Amino acid sequence: RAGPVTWVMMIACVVVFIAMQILGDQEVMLWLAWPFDPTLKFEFWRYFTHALMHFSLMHILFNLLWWWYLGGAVEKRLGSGKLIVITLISALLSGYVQQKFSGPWFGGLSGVVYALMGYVWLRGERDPQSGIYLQRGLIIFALIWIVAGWFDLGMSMANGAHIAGLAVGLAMAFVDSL
Ligand SMILES: *C(=O)C[C@@H](NC(=O)OCC(C)C)c1ccccc1
Ligand SMILES: [Cl-]
Ligand SMILES: [Cl-]
Ligand SMILES: [Cl-]
Repeated sequence: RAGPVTWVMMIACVVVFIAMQILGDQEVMLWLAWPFDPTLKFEFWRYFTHALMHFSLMHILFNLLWWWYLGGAVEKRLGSGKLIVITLISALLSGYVQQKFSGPWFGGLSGVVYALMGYVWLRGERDPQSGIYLQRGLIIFALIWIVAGWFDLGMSMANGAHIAGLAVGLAMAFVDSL
């Protein structure tokens, strides 16, 4: 079964998605979005909590599916701490890049998922003996979803923020395979 970080993230995303149905998207964004006013710059959960919001069924379904599989594998073979750090860093950097180019109204686990995909892929590529790797079939489906995002075949975050997410995963896999 999915480990505690994999699980709690899934739940938290579900709980937040429910809140968005009941209260509407904007009202939840009011509490969880990246600081959108200087008077909010010190509400520190906001530098992370944007990752918890999703805006359509597809968004959350595909995000949580990749999270469950990639995040769950990383947690199981490499431990909870590893997943936590990949998540915190990719969420911060992809959120940063996203707000820089398009403002603070966005959300979702996509940055985090790009990181995990980059992490699992490069890790297996550079260091089979780790046990971690991204199957050929999954590389293909990952590539297809990356293309969908690149050429807009409607998503919260832009290409840049997804790249920022990927860079974190590649960076960490690179570090680890030394
Ligand atoms: C974030 O990138 C939103 C995408 N997520 C997607 O499925 O990417 C998966 C790749 C493995 C990175 C999305 C998907 C469906 C609907 C909306 C947004
Ligand atoms: Cl499970
Ligand atoms: Cl997105
Ligand atoms: Cl390791």
